[PDB]
Amino acid sequence: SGLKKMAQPSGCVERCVVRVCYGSTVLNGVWLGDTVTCPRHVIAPSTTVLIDYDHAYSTMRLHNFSVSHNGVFLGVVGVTMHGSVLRIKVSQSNVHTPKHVFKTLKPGDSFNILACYEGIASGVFGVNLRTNFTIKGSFINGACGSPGYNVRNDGTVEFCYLHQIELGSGAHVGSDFTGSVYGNFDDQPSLQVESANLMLSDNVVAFLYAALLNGCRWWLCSTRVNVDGFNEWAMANGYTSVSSVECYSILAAKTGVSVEQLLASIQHLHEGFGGKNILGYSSLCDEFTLAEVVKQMYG
Amino acid sequence: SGLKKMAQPSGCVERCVVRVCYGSTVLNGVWLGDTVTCPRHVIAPSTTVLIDYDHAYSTMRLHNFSVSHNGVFLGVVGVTMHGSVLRIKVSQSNVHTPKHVFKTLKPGDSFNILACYEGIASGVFGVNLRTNFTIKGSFINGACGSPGYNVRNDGTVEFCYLHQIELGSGAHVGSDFTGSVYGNFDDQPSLQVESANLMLSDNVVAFLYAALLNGCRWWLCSTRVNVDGFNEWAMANGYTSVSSVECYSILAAKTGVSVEQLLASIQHLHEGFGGKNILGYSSLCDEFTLAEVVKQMYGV
Amino acid sequence: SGLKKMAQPSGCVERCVVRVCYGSTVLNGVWLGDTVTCPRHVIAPSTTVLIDYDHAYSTMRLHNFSVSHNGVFLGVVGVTMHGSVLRIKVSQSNVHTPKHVFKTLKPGDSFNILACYEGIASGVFGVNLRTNFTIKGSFINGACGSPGYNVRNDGTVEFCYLHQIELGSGAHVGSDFTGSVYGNFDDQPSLQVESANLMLSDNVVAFLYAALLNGCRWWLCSTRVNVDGFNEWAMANGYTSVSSVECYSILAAKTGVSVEQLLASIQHLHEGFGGKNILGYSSLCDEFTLAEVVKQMYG
Amino acid sequence: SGLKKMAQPSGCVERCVVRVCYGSTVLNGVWLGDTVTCPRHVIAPSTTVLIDYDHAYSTMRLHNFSVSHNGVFLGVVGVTMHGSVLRIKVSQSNVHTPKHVFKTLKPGDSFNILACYEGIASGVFGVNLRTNFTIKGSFINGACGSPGYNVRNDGTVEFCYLHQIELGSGAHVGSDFTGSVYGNFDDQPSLQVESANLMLSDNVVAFLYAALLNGCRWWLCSTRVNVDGFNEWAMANGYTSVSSVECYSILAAKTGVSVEQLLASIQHLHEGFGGKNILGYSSLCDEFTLAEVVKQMYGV
Amino acid sequence: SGLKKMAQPSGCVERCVVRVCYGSTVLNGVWLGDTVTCPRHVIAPSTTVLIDYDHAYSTMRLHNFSVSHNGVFLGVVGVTMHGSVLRIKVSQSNVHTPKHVFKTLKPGDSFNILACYEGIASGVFGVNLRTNFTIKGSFINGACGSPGYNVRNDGTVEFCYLHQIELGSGAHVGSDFTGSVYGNFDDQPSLQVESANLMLSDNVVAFLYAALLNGCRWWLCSTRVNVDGFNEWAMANGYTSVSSVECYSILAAKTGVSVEQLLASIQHLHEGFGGKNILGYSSLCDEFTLAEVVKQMYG
Amino acid sequence: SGLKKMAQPSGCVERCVVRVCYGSTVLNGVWLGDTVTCPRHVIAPSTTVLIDYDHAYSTMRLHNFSVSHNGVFLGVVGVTMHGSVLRIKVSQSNVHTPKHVFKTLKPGDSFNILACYEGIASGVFGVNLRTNFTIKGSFINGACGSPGYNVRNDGTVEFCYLHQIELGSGAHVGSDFTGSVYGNFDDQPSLQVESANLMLSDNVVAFLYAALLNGCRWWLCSTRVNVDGFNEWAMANGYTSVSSVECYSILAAKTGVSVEQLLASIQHLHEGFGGKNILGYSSLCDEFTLAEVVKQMYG
Ligand SMILES: *[C@](O)(C(=O)NCc1ccccc1)[C@H](C[C@@H]1CCNC1=O)NC(=O)OC(C)(C)C
Ligand SMILES: *[C@](O)(C(=O)NCc1ccccc1)[C@H](C[C@@H]1CCNC1=O)NC(=O)OC(C)(C)C
Ligand SMILES: *[C@](O)(C(=O)NCc1ccccc1)[C@H](C[C@@H]1CCNC1=O)NC(=O)OC(C)(C)C
Ligand SMILES: *[C@](O)(C(=O)NCc1ccccc1)[C@H](C[C@@H]1CCNC1=O)NC(=O)OC(C)(C)C
Ligand SMILES: *[C@](O)(C(=O)NCc1ccccc1)[C@H](C[C@@H]1CCNC1=O)NC(=O)OC(C)(C)C
Ligand SMILES: *[C@](O)(C(=O)NCc1ccccc1)[C@H](C[C@@H]1CCNC1=O)NC(=O)OC(C)(C)C
Repeated sequence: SGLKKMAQPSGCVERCVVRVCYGSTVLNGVWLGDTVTCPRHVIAPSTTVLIDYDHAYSTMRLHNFSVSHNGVFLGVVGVTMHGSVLRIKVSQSNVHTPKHVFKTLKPGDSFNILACYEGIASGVFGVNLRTNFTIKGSFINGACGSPGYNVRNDGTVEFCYLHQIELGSGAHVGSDFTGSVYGNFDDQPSLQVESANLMLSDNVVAFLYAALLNGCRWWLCSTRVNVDGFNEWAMANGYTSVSSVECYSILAAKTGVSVEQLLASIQHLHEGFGGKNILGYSSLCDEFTLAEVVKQMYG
Repeated sequence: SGLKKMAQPSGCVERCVVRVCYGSTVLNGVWLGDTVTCPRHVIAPSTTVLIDYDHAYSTMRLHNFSVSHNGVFLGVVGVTMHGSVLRIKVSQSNVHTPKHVFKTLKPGDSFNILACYEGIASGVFGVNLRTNFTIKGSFINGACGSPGYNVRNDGTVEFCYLHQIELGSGAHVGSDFTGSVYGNFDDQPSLQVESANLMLSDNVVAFLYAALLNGCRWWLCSTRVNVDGFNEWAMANGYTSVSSVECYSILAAKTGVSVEQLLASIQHLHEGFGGKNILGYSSLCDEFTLAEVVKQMYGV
Repeated sequence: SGLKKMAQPSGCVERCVVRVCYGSTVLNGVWLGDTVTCPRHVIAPSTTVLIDYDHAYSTMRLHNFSVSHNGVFLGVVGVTMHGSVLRIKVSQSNVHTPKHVFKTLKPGDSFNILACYEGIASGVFGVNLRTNFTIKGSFINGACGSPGYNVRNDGTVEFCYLHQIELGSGAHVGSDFTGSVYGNFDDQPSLQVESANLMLSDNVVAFLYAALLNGCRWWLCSTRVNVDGFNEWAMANGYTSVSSVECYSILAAKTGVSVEQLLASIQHLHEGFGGKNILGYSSLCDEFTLAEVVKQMYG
Repeated sequence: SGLKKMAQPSGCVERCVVRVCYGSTVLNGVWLGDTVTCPRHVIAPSTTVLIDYDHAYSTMRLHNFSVSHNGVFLGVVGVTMHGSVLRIKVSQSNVHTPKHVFKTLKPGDSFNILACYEGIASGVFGVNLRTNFTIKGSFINGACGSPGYNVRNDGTVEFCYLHQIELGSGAHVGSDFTGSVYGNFDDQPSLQVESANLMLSDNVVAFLYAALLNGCRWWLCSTRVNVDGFNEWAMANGYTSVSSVECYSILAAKTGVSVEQLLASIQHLHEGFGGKNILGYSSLCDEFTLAEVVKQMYGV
Repeated sequence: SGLKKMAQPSGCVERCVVRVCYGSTVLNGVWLGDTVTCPRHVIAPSTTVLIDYDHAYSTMRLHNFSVSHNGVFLGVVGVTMHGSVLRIKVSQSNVHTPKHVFKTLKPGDSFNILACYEGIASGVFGVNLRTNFTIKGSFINGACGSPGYNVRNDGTVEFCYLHQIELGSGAHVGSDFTGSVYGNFDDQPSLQVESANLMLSDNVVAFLYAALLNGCRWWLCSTRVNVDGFNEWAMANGYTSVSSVECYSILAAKTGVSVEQLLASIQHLHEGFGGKNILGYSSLCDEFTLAEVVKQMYG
Repeated sequence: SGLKKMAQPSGCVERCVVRVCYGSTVLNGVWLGDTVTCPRHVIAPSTTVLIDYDHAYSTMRLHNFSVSHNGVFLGVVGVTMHGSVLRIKVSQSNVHTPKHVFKTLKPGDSFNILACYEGIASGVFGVNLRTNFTIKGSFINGACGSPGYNVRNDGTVEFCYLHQIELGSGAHVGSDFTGSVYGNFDDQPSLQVESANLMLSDNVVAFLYAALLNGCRWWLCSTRVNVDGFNEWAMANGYTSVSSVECYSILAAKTGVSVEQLLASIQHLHEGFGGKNILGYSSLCDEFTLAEVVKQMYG
């Protein structure tokens, strides 16, 4: 038993992480086959003033790149630019390239971040793409290029994020591997401001089912609210809508509690726990998806 | 910026994980050199009734073991018993053995757990050894033998935990690699009970410093309390003592806030946050050590 | 066990109730010694238009009064006017006059109303003087003059109310037996408007102690709030201040719960019960005083 | 205007209350003519273990009774036992005996309780006989024998209840004056259990009419449900059936709202009031009968 | 020290008991999630004549059910029939539902009965399922539906019995939660007769070990008998076979007495104690399992 | 039918048990309101040598206590000493505190023990206080502080025992909640020895009535002995006196057998059963009170 926000194992991805240097700027990239993807601001002349990327790419020279994996140098043969990333073609193919795919995340998807500095993984953690297209991570100077990923049941890695920016709020933004920045933020120093985050209602429901199944039941109200009424309340109170109730049928059956009862319980619990807790959390938790709760409780 | 509970990368440890089967019991072990360490209850005839380990070891037959790494079988040469673990000698040396050490944790030490099932890592997360010698993890049937570890700045892996049991409370207990069970729990089905979980005051201080440095400062009260007064309060309110204030001198200097101000702020915040939060946490957080906060805020 | 809003027994007061008629207006009065007290608007010429009481009293004639007790006529000898009541001197002294006193209620005092029509008691109920100097009763045309009372432990009746008016809101106002109208309302048809009622915090505390002592404990929060903080919250949320915590020391000792914990629990519970109940009440109850809870639980 | 749960005046009944003592057991009785009715467990040797009433009556001695009214002793002449009560014949006839009748209540009937201790009335309150033959009163040790009553329009007192016990739930049970216990509970210490308390739908309808007539109308939905559909819903949701709609014709006419609209409104309101209230009640109220609402709104 | 037949604590089960009424028949049921399990004879038209259950279920009407807990209504949505039980789907989910599973007992398993009347727990005691598929309990009219259970170390309740009948011998029979009656007895008034009970030899061995460990050793013979010989004797003398001697290894080691010596001692003690006793018992005791003895001596 | 030694259900008590640690000594305590009662030997420096309790209490330091429930901290505010118990005033009030009272048992009273270890209930069983002020329980190291209790019909818990010691005989002694040790034993390691137990004659009579009512009548003699004669015999043969015959009136009436016949039957049965049994017991049983037999036969 227990519920803990965890990352999927990082080995297959650590083998793809490299150090990318242009001039005196250092950040990370990801080496899959004979291509290294990294953020394009590695060739920026400054990163404090507004950047003409067209100019920086046109005047870029290959002899200024140095790309290495655990100190072993890779030979750069060429570079193309795709939105906010570079694809650096190199001589050597990564023999530890895992079976993989590129995937673009949607709000509410969970994934894993491998935080890297100078080409070396430092830390690994699970996170959710928020409704405002940011994440709440922990990154300092040098982290750009840290990858995000999921690993499917068949062993296939979905590469889905590369760290790009920290907004003024402290919230974090990346791009996918096509170079689209999540939420169309700009990979520029700017005064951009994210929308206010919405609590992910589907996760909050999953979490309350997990609480029931771990014998924590004090918070359960005996009121019912239907989907359309919860969704109206949600808009007013900083919560997403809830997805089809059929998703939860296995857990509804195992607990004998319907989604509608949990929705009403959320409405009440939003006002405060009154000093009590739920699986140790002193307020509602949207950190875990349905899939994560099910995987952690049952495999 | 930001503060997030992370694990150290798991690759060097995933290469040491194996599936250990005895009879029809399956769990995990850790393959370093030509030795696989695993929990000794893999040879128990039943995990429901009290176990005679002497009898289980005396009647043990090697031909009942099967040990594999990513489906490749390993040849079992012999087995010794050390407290709550077995050391299974095998023919093949793990060529991916990292440079390593065995280390025994102390309350308040942070470490990483690689949760495993059937010899295959499933997830990885950071955790703290609590005052009562347990951790709060997430483990289900099959997790026994999941390792815990730290990686030093030089690349050296400290192997420090092997998962052994879940207490009736839900709290988790392991052994070190010498087979000592943390907190002297028993690797037996029983009704054994942990002592009280105390909030780790050193971590709470670290965390509030992290909050200040991420511009979260609403909670800061303008009272001071000294160490000895906080420590007396702590005993009565479910908190450890705090270690010498000069530990925090770098962060005191960078924020302009003294530990004594934070201690007072803890006393206030103990009563509840009201509606508000600190780095998203709706109550005080003892999940981060000083070292972790420093590493996440500044590096090295 | 149980907690029920009750009245003190009405016999000693029913023996003092009389029918007072002037002209064609009938209402009730209270016969103590050789005096009957009743509301002065019994001599009003209309009660729909504004009343000159000075004129109505000056032109009043004794031969227009008829005063009776269970159909037995009383001889009227004279009438004086004191604020909003008349004191009608009669020949016969009420031989069933109980030992009594006049007392003026303060907000938060509980008392009993004997609702009367044509000199005859119809109903009896307990009520509280609210912070806005009204009560919430049930009275129709004819009820004026219904008395309110308390009975002390020694058998002494405190006469403390005589029904006078229903405000536009439906809230009820009376006078004491000196003729002062509670809250200085006017005994006239008017557009007067009471202040908004404050929930009586002292009673809410008493009630939660009663809930603890009847084994109802689900609502108890493990937060504490001190007096001064509760009092600030109260002002903002429609509640009185709380009186000295020492009042509750017996019940604090018997339950092991301090007032401060109950104050915090009130703050939480104000937001809604979430479909649960406390001694059958689906929201906080200020209907019972400390004295009433103690008397009903222990004698 | 307004609606408040009231008792009928208690004077004519207070004059019939007496203190009944047998041995060292004290409770209340009711003195009508030359007979005092009281609960038969006054002669029980112990209220802790199962009671042999046959034995207690056979070994009873008259000289152990003492009966008084406001401290004036009454002479005990004899005692018979009728179900769960005694009829104690006394020398003096109660000169304040009101004109009266004995009546047995049915579920849903309202009545009044005069709570008494040691022969002295302490409080008075209105109450309803529930579907499970209990009431919710407030009684402590010494209340047994407290009477319940109604007073007809002609002045005739119906004596209908004598308090006998508190069940483990806290619910209260009495007998009528013939000694039948309501709901056939036993006047024995036991673990006996009431059936489910059902909301009295007729009263709930009355109450909503009262709300409309006091200008409280926010809750009124513009759906209709007929009797047979409401009655099916009721069974599933903890409500009685509703009696024929024409009972409410006067109030339907005065408000312009039909019963069917109220039935639908009940179905909606069952789900919760939200923040709001109805005549101050934060949930549906079945405390008032049709007759009570009519009497409080219009008289006679 | 000492040895006493105990029950596992009953709190987690107590709050799952409810009162189930059909017509004028009242018994108990068990409320887990939004389902109440109870014996199907609650819908029997008469407990004196043979019952056509198929007919009684087909003609059953929902409006005849009344389900409550301590006077609180619980609404019936539907009913299915599974062997000798009904599953009553109900409106509210039991908020005190423990983590649980259903398990079917085997002869020799110990468990706990929570004896209940009208939905209320009265008593709790440990008991063994006998070789003849009965138990020896204490149940009177109203006990039907009393549950039996075990509690695992993690707090998980195994629900394993529901009381169904008393045979003409006074022996007691229940079903599991699937509706299978233990021993295929019939949930009908009948003249069915259980096989003769066999003494549980494994428990008798455990009991003698407990006696040794409590310093009671007067009975110990210097005979040895092996498993195969004891098992042959057992058949002839009203005893089960004995399990492997290895089961007893901890206790054999701690006492220095082998199973084989205890088996012989059973054969001798079978003939009578000669007025002496063992832990106060005047004849051999099969009430305690090995697990119980081990838990009580070492825990 | 049947007769089985039962415990009253343990839920209301279970949630009052806590783990109390001083130094390295761990035992149980009972948490009611904001007070934890536990045996004072938790502060003993050594359980092998004579203990100066006055000194141990005077030198006791609060910082050495650690009080928890299932790992949840509970803070110590202060400690007083009352006979053989400590009253530990604590920071939190037990929200699961039942309605309760303290009661001191008399010899022959039945009650329930909730056997506990490290703050956790393990077992529950019914037991009698013997004439020698001991009980025969089953307790090992760690059981100290296990509570004993009775539950009245209204749900009110009578707390009446706290486990303190095991005598050299194996017999068990506790204190009440005031700190008086039953029988004035000492809460010290010692060579104290209980008086010889007297068979509880009142219970033996109850037991024979239960046997009659379960159709077991082979033992019934056609001798009568009156109270005074039985009482004289009892003194000589290890039995208490018997109470008034009137106590048994219900059961005398239902069986048609008088107490006097049972008293004689006890005198005969004292000599041995001759290989027969009564409700399965091979000798006379004083385990059940009259109240228990009546509850189990009629309820
Ligand atoms: C990022 O570009 C980065 O990590 N760059 C390498 C680097 C090396 C030394 C010193 C500074 C930067 C950077 C990461 C941010 C900064 C702090 N936390 C973060 O997540 N992004 C960045 O600078 O964004 C723009 C678009 C302004 C270049
Ligand atoms: C542990 O031994 C384990 O994971 N065993 C393998 C297994 C496989 C299938 C079914 C059951 C067990 C176990 C881990 C627990 C279970 C729930 N969460 C955990 O952390 N511990 C365990 O069984 O230990 C003792 C000492 C009781 C054998
Ligand atoms: C009140 O004066 C009263 O009861 N008067 C006698 C009466 C007889 C017949 C018809 C009307 C009145 C009256 C009571 C009010 C009205 C309804 N509910 C009440 O509480 N008060 C009253 O009229 O107030 C003023 C000051 C306007 C006279
Ligand atoms: C009731 O008999 C009673 O009031 N008895 C007098 C008394 C005096 C002192 C101490 C105890 C009892 C009693 C009333 C109950 C108690 C709590 N609330 C009530 O309504 N009922 C009662 O005892 O009935 C039986 C049948 C058990 C004797
Ligand atoms: C069981 O049906 C029961 O408890 N029923 C409630 C009941 C009892 C009497 C009259 C109406 C309703 C009952 C339990 C038995 C009775 C005596 N001791 C027991 O264990 N079962 C029962 O009578 O069995 C059949 C199958 C015949 C209905
Ligand atoms: C009781 O003190 C106890 O349970 N203590 C916890 C403990 C046990 C052993 C070592 C350290 C701490 C104990 C209960 C006895 C022991 C065996 N069976 C029992 O009932 N009491 C005890 O040992 O008594 C004295 C008064 C000598 C301390």
